[PDB]
Amino acid sequence: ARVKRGVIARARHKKILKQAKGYYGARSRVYRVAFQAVIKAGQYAYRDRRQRKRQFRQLWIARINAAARQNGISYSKFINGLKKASVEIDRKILADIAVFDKVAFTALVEKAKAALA
Amino acid sequence: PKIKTVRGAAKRFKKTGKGGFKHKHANLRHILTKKATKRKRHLRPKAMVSKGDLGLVIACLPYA
Amino acid sequence: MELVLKDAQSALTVSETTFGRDFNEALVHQVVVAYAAGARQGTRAQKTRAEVTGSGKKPWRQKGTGRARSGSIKSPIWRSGGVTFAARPQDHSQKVNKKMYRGALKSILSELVRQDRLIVVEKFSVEAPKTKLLAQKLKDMALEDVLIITGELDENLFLAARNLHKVDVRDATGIDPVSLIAFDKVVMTADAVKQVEEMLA
Amino acid sequence: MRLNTLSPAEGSKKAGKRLGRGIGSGLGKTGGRGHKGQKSRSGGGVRRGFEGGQMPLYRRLPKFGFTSRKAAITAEVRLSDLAKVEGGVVDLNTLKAANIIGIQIEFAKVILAGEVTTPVTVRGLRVTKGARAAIEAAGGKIEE
RNA sequence: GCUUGACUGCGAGCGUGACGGCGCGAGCAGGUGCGAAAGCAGGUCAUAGUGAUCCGGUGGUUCUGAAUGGAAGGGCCAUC
RNA sequence: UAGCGGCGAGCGAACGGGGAGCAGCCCAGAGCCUGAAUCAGUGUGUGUGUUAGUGGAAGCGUCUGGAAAGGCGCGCGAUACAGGGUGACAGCCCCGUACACAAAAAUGCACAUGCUGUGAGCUCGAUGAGUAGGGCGGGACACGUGGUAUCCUGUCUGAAUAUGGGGGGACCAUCCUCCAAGGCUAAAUACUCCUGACUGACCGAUAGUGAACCAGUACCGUGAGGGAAAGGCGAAAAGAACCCCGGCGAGGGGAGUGAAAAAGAACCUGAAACCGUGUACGUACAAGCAGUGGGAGCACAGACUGUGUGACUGCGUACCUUUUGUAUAAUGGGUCAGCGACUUAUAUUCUGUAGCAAGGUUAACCGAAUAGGGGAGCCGAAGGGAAACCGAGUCUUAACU
Ligand SMILES: [Mg+2]
Ligand SMILES: [Mg+2]
Ligand SMILES: [Mg+2]
Ligand SMILES: [Mg+2]
Ligand SMILES: [Mg+2]
Ligand SMILES: [Mg+2]
Ligand SMILES: [Mg+2]
Ligand SMILES: [Mg+2]
Ligand SMILES: [Mg+2]
Ligand SMILES: [Mg+2]
Ligand SMILES: [Mg+2]
Ligand SMILES: [Mg+2]
Ligand SMILES: [Mg+2]
Ligand SMILES: [Mg+2]
Ligand SMILES: [Mg+2]
Ligand SMILES: [Mg+2]
Ligand SMILES: [Mg+2]
Ligand SMILES: [Mg+2]
Ligand SMILES: [Mg+2]
Ligand SMILES: [Mg+2]
Ligand SMILES: [Mg+2]
Ligand SMILES: [Mg+2]
Ligand SMILES: [Mg+2]
Ligand SMILES: [Mg+2]
Ligand SMILES: [Mg+2]
Ligand SMILES: [Mg+2]
Ligand SMILES: [Mg+2]
Ligand SMILES: [Mg+2]
Ligand SMILES: [Mg+2]
Ligand SMILES: [Mg+2]
Ligand SMILES: [Mg+2]
Ligand SMILES: [Mg+2]
Ligand SMILES: [Mg+2]
Ligand SMILES: [Mg+2]
Ligand SMILES: [Mg+2]
Ligand SMILES: [Mg+2]
Ligand SMILES: [Mg+2]
Ligand SMILES: [Mg+2]
Ligand SMILES: [Mg+2]
Ligand SMILES: [Mg+2]
Ligand SMILES: [Mg+2]
Ligand SMILES: [Mg+2]
Ligand SMILES: [Mg+2]
Ligand SMILES: [Mg+2]
Ligand SMILES: [Mg+2]
Ligand SMILES: [Mg+2]
Ligand SMILES: [Mg+2]
Ligand SMILES: [Mg+2]
Ligand SMILES: [Mg+2]
Repeated sequence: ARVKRGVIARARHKKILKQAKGYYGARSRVYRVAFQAVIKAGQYAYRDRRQRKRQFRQLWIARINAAARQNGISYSKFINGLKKASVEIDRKILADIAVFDKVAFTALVEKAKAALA
Repeated sequence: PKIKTVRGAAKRFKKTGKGGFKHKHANLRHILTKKATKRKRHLRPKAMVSKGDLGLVIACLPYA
Repeated sequence: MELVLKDAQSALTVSETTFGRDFNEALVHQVVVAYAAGARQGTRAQKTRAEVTGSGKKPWRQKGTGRARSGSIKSPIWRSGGVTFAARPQDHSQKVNKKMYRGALKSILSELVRQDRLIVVEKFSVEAPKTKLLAQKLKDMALEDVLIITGELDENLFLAARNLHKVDVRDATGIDPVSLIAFDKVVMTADAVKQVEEMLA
Repeated sequence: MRLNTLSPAEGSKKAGKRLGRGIGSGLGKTGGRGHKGQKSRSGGGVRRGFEGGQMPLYRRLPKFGFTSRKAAITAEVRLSDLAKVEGGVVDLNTLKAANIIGIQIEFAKVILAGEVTTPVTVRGLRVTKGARAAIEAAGGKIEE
């Protein structure tokens, strides 16, 4: 029962290499290196799905701060006012509104200011 | 081939009704006059092998 | 238990234990597997690093050359070295308890009767030792893949069978569970069924 | 019921451990031997009753008794064996024929174990008190 | 002052040890000592004063005894 | 198991039982009757092998295709559908196979028979002496000198002799059993350099023999000795006439063969490392495990999404091993391809599962053979005690509350 292992071994290697397409040098050519690279990429991807959520929130906050200040109120104050006013618009949407609809954002800011004081 | 018994173990241990092993106490062989009579008396009867060394004895005596 | 016959359309009484018991699949499976194992031959052998033809001298000195440390040219991790766990000829025959074997046979027989794969007849003799005649008889009986079990040993029948690979003629003494399961239909003579009952009990 | 429809009972065949076939297997690199010791080694381990060097129990404790040769040629019979013989007389020869006692068995005792219903004549055998009473109740006879 | 409890067989039940073991123990049976008696006594105020198994030695024995009767040897108990 | 054993590690019977096979004889010796059974050689006849061989059934049409043995039709043989070939997979094309036959000659084994040697039966005897024992030293018996029986003998001794002697595990008595110091003897048992047939949950060119090949070769070594690598065009050479470039080269382009020459002998398939040519995009102000998340632009493919590239940007110090702890400046790896490590046998225990169940199961072996016989044995249904022994109890003790 001499199970020769050429076909399986090559298929396995090929799958890993294909996954490692687009990597510089032996990381896309040489299995040992490619496999190492592929595993590393997987790890990074897991990390970065989390980091992606973090990053985008950061961006939205930055944009909202810029817009609110243009309408004469800091971000923290603006958020507090909105919370007080019971406005549940999340800051992805707020950022989008700020970028594409200045009138709407201004209205929101006015609401926050009124609620605040 | 057949597993061989540890003949020393065979000499020193005998299996009981449920599958324990009785054994003769140590220390009742020589210098006795210094040993107290109560101690000697207690050592005289046979004694079951404890839980700790049961496994070792079993390994020693596969046909017991 | 009662099997109606094909040729006379007359009943034949048999034991409920033998021909009407439950199908114990696990038992039957074990017996068939055992049969297969027994049938295998098991003649092979590789060479261990002991047996591989070569000198037993150290290919190079333990230290110094910088090569990895080698001891024998016959090492299993060397090309043309021994097989690490080289095979020897071995006996794959499993034991089967007599009762277990008999029970399996009983189950198979019962299954056949239930599934209508056991056909009982009064007599299945061919006149000449001629394959053509046997084939015609089988066609007339509608049959193609079949185990013809006979009580008394018949020369014409055996010879006629010999060239039909779908057909197999056996003596009632020499039935086997794999054969019964394998053959599409099983045609037992009345004497054969009676003999089988006596054998199995 | 074809040769490709049979199957074993559930739990009959179990998976055979294969050591050293990668991480996912469970039994990975080391093969369930931990890290480098004597037990880790191929051929590794210590003989039966070895305690690092401590005088092993089978030596600590004193030898005792002797083996009786008459015990090897004695035997013990049951009332169910008094029924397992054929006839109504229980000798050594009869018991041996029955296949109850061993061939080189000079002596045998009938013990109160099981029960005897038919009347039996125990000849030239030792019989315990309970057994004797039981046999008599059955309607038997004992004689030397 | 008188004595040999520095008893023999056991021992509910505990303590302490991985185990080998080691320790405390009321009470029961037999037989004793002191006490008028109740009682106490199974060594010493307690905790060190010690060495497993094997192999032998000595004494006893209602065990065994390689055809049988013995014997040797073995076992068991005490001890070196 | 009983035993042996620094009573350690280990070694390890016998009695008795079941089988295979079963064959008993002769000389220490002379009288009788005496070529008397048996055995061996040697001629002859018969039978059956062996060493060459002979015969050996039955299929065409059509489609695809380079080619049919394949598809689809309709037939036939089969005591032959084992197997191998033939342009793809053939019971019926070829060689065979089942079955039936065959030997001038040589020879194996049977009987039958002739010749030579060989000696059967009766009565009377006789019954292996430097031997058995012993002392000393060793060795063999499961038995290590131990209480050590038995066997062998290097050394020194040394009986009795059937009115006798050996053994029965120190030794003695009784009883039982046998007759040493002289031989022969088939079968069942062991093995395979070699010959034939057949088989394989054996390998399929780094495997299987070291050796599929001109291999114990090349090569290495003074020598003993060590010891490789290396298989495949095509169905058939039909192996490329002729022309051209080139050195009357190598190599190549046509031509031709072929089903196919990106099947051209550096020949089936033809992966990966590695090296090129072409196209798209990126890249010459930019600092690090080279990815990942976000992401512009550009190119392409279709009707915006797929693909390719990735400016810029957040995060981010390989893998294994070994360690309290490794980015570690600790180990290992240049890469790829192939191979490379928890197996096997037998005992034992526990778990699952199947069978039967106070029973379960057979081993050798026999066997028209994985059937059926075979229950010799083994485990269990009773333990206690060191043992005799007792026994649902038993041991302890004079006895146990
Ligand atoms: Mg003692
Ligand atoms: Mg050497
Ligand atoms: Mg090899
Ligand atoms: Mg059988
Ligand atoms: Mg695990
Ligand atoms: Mg794990
Ligand atoms: Mg483990
Ligand atoms: Mg390691
Ligand atoms: Mg460590
Ligand atoms: Mg360890
Ligand atoms: Mg090793
Ligand atoms: Mg028996
Ligand atoms: Mg008084
Ligand atoms: Mg003191
Ligand atoms: Mg010792
Ligand atoms: Mg000694
Ligand atoms: Mg003594
Ligand atoms: Mg006696
Ligand atoms: Mg005796
Ligand atoms: Mg004695
Ligand atoms: Mg011919
Ligand atoms: Mg032909
Ligand atoms: Mg055709
Ligand atoms: Mg082809
Ligand atoms: Mg003689
Ligand atoms: Mg002598
Ligand atoms: Mg002597
Ligand atoms: Mg002698
Ligand atoms: Mg004797
Ligand atoms: Mg190849
Ligand atoms: Mg080679
Ligand atoms: Mg080669
Ligand atoms: Mg020139
Ligand atoms: Mg040319
Ligand atoms: Mg080709
Ligand atoms: Mg090629
Ligand atoms: Mg390539
Ligand atoms: Mg630039
Ligand atoms: Mg740089
Ligand atoms: Mg795109
Ligand atoms: Mg980046
Ligand atoms: Mg660690
Ligand atoms: Mg360190
Ligand atoms: Mg770190
Ligand atoms: Mg490093
Ligand atoms: Mg490493
Ligand atoms: Mg390195
Ligand atoms: Mg197991
Ligand atoms: Mg089980």
